[PDB]
Amino acid sequence: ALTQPASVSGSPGLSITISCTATSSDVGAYNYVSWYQQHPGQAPKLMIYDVSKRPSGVSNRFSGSKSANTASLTISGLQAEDEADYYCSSYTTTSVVFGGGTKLTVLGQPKAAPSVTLFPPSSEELQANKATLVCLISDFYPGAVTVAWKADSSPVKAGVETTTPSKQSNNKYAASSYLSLTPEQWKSHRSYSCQVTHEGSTV
Amino acid sequence: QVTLRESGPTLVKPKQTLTLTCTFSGFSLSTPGGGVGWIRQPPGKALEWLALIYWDDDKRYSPSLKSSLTITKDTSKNQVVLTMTNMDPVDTATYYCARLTAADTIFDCWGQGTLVTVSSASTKGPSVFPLAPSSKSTSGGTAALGCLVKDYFPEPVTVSWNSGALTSGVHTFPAVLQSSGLYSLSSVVTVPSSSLGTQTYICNVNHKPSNTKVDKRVEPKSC
Amino acid sequence: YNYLYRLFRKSNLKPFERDISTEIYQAGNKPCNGVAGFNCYFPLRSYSFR
Repeated sequence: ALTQPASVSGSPGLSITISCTATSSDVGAYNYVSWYQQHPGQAPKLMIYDVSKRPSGVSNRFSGSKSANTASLTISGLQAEDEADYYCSSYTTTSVVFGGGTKLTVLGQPKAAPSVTLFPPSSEELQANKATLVCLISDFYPGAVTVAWKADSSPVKAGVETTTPSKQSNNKYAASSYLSLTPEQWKSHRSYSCQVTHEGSTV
Repeated sequence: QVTLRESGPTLVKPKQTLTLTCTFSGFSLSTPGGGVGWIRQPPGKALEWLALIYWDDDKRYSPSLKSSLTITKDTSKNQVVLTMTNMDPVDTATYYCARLTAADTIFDCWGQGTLVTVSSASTKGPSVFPLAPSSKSTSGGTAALGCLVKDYFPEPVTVSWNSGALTSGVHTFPAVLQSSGLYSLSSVVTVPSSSLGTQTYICNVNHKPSNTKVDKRVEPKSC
Repeated sequence: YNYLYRLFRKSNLKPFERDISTEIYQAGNKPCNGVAGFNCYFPLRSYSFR
């Protein structure tokens, strides 16, 4: 098949390269090799096919070549809207391999703070015993948060852990808070305050 | 240009035969060197080729899977249909059908993606209950209101507050899998407290596998 | 210190090219003129022939 680097880092403005090795290359002469780009939540679009040439609609930032048997993707001028998974694909003797993945992490951005939003539950699900209070937070760069749902008691989460990257347009990692509030214990809970801890600024 | 849209039932019973189609428009399949294939993408994995058809009725399949993958062409109505048997709970992935223009351009134009999650569970009725933007959300900056659609096994479901207009604002974050084996979305809109009490807001749940579209709103409450 | 050699250059030198100009190297989202900036650096260096 085709092996690709797992994690690749790049400073904004510099250039990084990918490696599409042989790994028992039954591809033969390795004539054609196409690279794709798949952002989280969208469909993979072709960026460069036939590395000696480039398709229409792609800027000169994307370029590639193949010295001996390894295809490399030279991406110059990194920006915030470039963190996506790349895949090198060729034609084998009996199939069309797509290789592995390559995640690009462009560092050099200010650490954002997550805003807490505790939406009060409407008076429609409480009559049906479905207390599902939400403390949805988002807009943070690191991506490591730990909510501390507690009504002046031991902080517990009970399902808040979801591991959602959510690489939206602002390129900020989002979160998803969901509470397991007991429908019968809703009267005992005064307000069920919500506290979220962030990376670095744990307070 | 080339528009590759998919269709078919996303949720089905296990150990059956899928009927995932690929309606292509904007080109003719009879061009020399053309063809439409299929690519699988498991959640948290890489791409993998399954099948591919050509302009001369040639049906190429993956060497690993040849007893189930059966592709056919319907250029009379321009609808490529793919059929696969022996559905196991390992094939749950988002399928893509891309056009192969030539050998050098390997799958230039792709589709949009249709997740087929079929392991054990059937469809579940979604419970739509919007979160009322009370004084807590109003005084706390933006009074973000969000419908609490939950208790549904199929993952693909779209929501949009006041469909047609207000394209931005809605968060639309991925659902969370709790211990009940179901999903839940709480997409809130970023519309501030300027004018939200006298208007109407419906997130327009589009739980297509369940064939249910409940549009409802809420009023500001008092804690 | 009478021999200076270039160390930081954006692109590879083409066949038979003499870069007589000396402009401070560039960087990311910042217009470094090239006074004392750390992010930027002088293109030429200084050999220490001892």
